Amino acid sequence: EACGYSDRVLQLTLGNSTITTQEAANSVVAYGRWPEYLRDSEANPVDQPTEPDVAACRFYTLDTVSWTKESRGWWWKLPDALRDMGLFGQNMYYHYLGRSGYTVHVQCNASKFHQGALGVFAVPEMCLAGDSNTTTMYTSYQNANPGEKGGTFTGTFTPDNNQTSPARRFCPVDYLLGNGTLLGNAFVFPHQIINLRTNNCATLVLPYVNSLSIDSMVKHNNWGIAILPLAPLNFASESSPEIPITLTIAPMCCEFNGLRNITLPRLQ
Amino acid sequence: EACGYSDRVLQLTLGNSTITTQEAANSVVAYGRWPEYLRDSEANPVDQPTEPDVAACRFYTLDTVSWTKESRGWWWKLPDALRDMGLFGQNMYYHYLGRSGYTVHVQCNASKFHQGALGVFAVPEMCLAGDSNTTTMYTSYQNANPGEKGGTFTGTFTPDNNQTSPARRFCPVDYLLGNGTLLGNAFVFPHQIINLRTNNCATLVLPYVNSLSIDSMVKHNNWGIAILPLAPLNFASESSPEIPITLTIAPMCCEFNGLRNITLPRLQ
Amino acid sequence: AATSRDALPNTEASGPTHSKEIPALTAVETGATNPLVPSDTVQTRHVVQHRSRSESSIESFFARGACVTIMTVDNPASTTNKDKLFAVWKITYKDTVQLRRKLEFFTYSRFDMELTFVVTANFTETNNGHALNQVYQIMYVPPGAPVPEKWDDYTWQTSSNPSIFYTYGTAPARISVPYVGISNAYSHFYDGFSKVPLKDQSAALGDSLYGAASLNDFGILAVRVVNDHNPTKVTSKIRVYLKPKHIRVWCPRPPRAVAYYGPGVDYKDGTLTPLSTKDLTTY
Amino acid sequence: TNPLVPSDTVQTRHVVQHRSRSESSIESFFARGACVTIMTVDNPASTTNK
Amino acid sequence: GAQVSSQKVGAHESTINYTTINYYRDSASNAASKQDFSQDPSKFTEPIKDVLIKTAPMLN
Amino acid sequence: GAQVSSQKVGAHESTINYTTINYYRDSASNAASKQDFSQDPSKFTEPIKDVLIKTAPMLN
Amino acid sequence: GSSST
Amino acid sequence: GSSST
Ligand SMILES: CCCCCCCCCCCCC/C=C\[C@H](O)[C@H](N)CO
Ligand SMILES: *C(=O)CCCCCCCCCCCCC
Ligand SMILES: *C(=O)CCCCCCCCCCCCC
Repeated sequence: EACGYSDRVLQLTLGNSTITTQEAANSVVAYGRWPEYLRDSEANPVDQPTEPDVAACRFYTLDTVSWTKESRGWWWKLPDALRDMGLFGQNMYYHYLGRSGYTVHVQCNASKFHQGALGVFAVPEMCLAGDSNTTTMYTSYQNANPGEKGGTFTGTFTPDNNQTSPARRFCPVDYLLGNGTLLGNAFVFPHQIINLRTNNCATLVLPYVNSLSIDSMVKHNNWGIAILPLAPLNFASESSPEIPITLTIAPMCCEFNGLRNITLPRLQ
Repeated sequence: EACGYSDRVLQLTLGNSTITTQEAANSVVAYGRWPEYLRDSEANPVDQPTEPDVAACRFYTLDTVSWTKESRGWWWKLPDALRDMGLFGQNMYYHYLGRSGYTVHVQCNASKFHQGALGVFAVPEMCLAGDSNTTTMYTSYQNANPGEKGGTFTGTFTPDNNQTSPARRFCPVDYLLGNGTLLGNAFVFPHQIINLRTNNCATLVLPYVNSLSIDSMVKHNNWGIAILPLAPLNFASESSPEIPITLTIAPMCCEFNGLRNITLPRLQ
Repeated sequence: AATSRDALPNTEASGPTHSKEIPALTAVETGATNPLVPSDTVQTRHVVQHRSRSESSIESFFARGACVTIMTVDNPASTTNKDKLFAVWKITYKDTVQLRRKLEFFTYSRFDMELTFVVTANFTETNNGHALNQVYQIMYVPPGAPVPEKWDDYTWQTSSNPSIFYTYGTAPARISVPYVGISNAYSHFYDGFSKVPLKDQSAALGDSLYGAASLNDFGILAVRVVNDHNPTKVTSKIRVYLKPKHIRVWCPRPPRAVAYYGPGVDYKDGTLTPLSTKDLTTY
Repeated sequence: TNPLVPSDTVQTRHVVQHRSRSESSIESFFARGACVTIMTVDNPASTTNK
Repeated sequence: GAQVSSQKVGAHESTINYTTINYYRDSASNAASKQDFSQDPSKFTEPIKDVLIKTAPMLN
Repeated sequence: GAQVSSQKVGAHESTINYTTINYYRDSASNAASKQDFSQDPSKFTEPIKDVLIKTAPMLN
Repeated sequence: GSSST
Repeated sequence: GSSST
């Protein structure tokens, strides 16, 4: 626009929170579907839903991670990454059922002299592969659900050989997208790339996706966020560059059914 | 009604909770005002309010107390008595401001051979008198706010003589309504009487009352519930009769403003 | 209104260009693919396009029966020490790999299922005895119904379970089943557990397998030879073919690139190197 | 039996119900062949005593 | 209750048609019609919030 | 003498129909139509002489 | 001829 | 009778 508006400069406001950016590469709406509340024709639990609106549909910033030349990649699951986030988390643990969409904003700035490219992928049902070749489908609830810290990818598969006290965790190999399929094809999932010369952020608007209208948020993650270095970090001629990556995520149109006492999960 | 409807038989439903009664003495709506949300013409904080609706506007049952021949009376403060009640309490501690109305249902059944009468009073700004004659207005936050356990009235004023480590609590004398005014006049406050031969419950619908449209629920209690034996418990010829008293209270039309991190109060 | 068998778009003739319009320049960071066609970057002629995508519609891509299992049964001499073998199979498309890989291009699906049964038998001992023509009973035992413990126990009555009595040497048996999921679609992937581990409960008590939903998702097929024991032993195999008819699919996925290893997405050490050597500047 | 539905005792939302009782009609409940007997016969050598 | 549809005739020797009658009450028993629809790939190829004009800069 | 009825279509790929012709004189030979009716449970759930109003006291 | 339900 | 597509 002749009044200055740009693809690269955006402002997002949800609840009492605002994000600004001056180096965006537009933003993505997964499968072209904006988040919505559950329609009566698709409804299933009959009790009056709780809809926290601004109390939960606001931007929550997770712990900042660090990108280096040896970084193989990071992953988070939703709603798991937000289970301890203010009133969203409370609403989640107090109800049997819950559904939610999300605005995911990945942040990573650097300088005109740095280079590198992060693939930011939102994957529906992001089932990851386990560390075991003695027992399949064995990753424990606690290890499958890291909360906000997330998990990481590895360049090497290493099988858990402790049979007496097994680690019971994922071993997500990066070129296999942590799930036995080639990473070069992950672009069929809703994505953006943070290529440092071009943009300093990724924004993905995710609808609630599932084979059900509503489900157990505590038992099941709907979306996975996978961030992998498609082109490695590099800067000037420093051997050990570092730049931070921050995730800020906002629940959208979230509603909950089946209110009771609060869930107190075994997380360690 | 010729189809059987009665003043004495009621059903109240709020959220996922229902109360029934077969021995009511009608029900009271304090000052004839039903609870309402804050109107735009009276609004003050400008941020979008949180309105938890069914998640918080439901019946919460507090710990049951026991009525005996030596009982002098009990008191609770609102919202304090509900500060730990499910998502109502969460919403309360996450927000600077909050307002709420209530349905208060006091329960106490006995038998056609028992007798006694409980005055159940809802008092706006129920300021109680302290235990000290060395320092006025000295009751600590912790002692002023018992939470759901409430407090009790006494037949005797006894001044705290420990000047080195003062108790800093209320000393609410029953015939003085715990505040220096005669109990026989407490009937100018919205009330009902549970007279065992007549009814087994009291129901008071309380509007949000205050000199402000909204306020700090954590700093300030809007209503006090005072229950005093106007006529003592008696049964057959037993010297030590006991019957339970249960309080169930539901927040109504509650809304909150000023969302931030959660309040973690010093309660002991 | 565009159908799967419609011809694709014609190429329109296009000439030389010198402008500020830059179709060739783009920015994949946005997450979009550049929608170009040849006339955007070269001179084209007019071509009337006749080709269609009819054979790659979701229906056409799946319109084939695939083998999902082989069930073994027998009918021995009455004098044998070993029990007459009847088969029990937990219904699934994950015991074989080809249909599984095709369905797993997608996250969710809906379809009516056609099952076709091919039945073959043979002799085992170097005997010279014969056997009269066998009838097989294929009983569907849904989750909850009594699973047969013996080739001849009461469950084979089938008052309510659906059964097929197949006669050997006749056309392969076939039935259809509706979309029977308890969800609005079949989940090819479930990133979750069927249990929440609670703190107040023991770890064993809160535990469950990763990615597994209903333990008995669809029940079992139980197959037997209905004929009584015969002096000469005959062994038979029932091959089961699954075809997804009337199918819908959602959320595309990269296909399985390393060998399947169990019903989940797990992989085995030593199978993780699908790609072969090829030099960057070698055609 | 008290003819209640959820909106009688809890707060409900509007739901457009699609489920039907088609498979539990008397006809559908019985629409299966059940085994009621097994009859045994034979054909022996002519020389048999039985 | 006969349904009459046309064949897309590939090799040739008017419209040639074929006939279909459903024999069963349950639609699950029906054959596949193969009368299927196509859609535009945009939800996967162009999932961006602001519409893309291919002659224009993707970033402005 | 053909009877044409509609299928309730569950999974999808207008009204889809199917056709039925009875081949025999005896109705006992016919297949089951499954075109069945429902009724209200009242003769079992509310067999009381005075009509029950659920918001009212059952005993008055 | 044809009945229709 | 007959539908026609
Ligand atoms: C007389 C034989 C009757 C046979 C009846 C078979 C009924 C059971 C149908 C099973 C449907 C299997 C569909 C495939 C698998 C699921 O997609 C995934 N694991 C997700 O739910
Ligand atoms: C619509 O179907 C009316 C025309 C009927 C044409 C002849 C039907 C051929 C035989 C169908 C038998 C019924 C199948 C159960
Ligand atoms: C009504 O039935 C008139 C239409 C006839 C359609 C063709 C009938 C198909 C063959 C039926 C043979 C008779 C069965 C004994």
